[PDB]
Amino acid sequence: EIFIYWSKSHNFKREEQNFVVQNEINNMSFLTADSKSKMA
Amino acid sequence: LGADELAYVFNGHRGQRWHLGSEPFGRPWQSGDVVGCMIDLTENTIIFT
Repeated sequence: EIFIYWSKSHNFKREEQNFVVQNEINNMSFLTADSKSKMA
Repeated sequence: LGADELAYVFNGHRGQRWHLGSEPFGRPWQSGDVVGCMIDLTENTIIFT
């Protein structure tokens, strides 16, 4: 449901992008942390 | 295997992917670990689990 709202709403997506860029959120860290945390 | 263009492989002794040379990829296996090799010829991709 949340993803459907995201796809449907223009404002929701753009504010998500704005949040991410201003706050310097990596997101690739969150997704790939297991290998990174394990540091192999 | 993988030194040439004729193979796309994973080596879990070092955590490498081989095709026309070696590149780091994934993590080494332990004893008893199972590697699942998947090939999608509609998206033209190779996946290892």
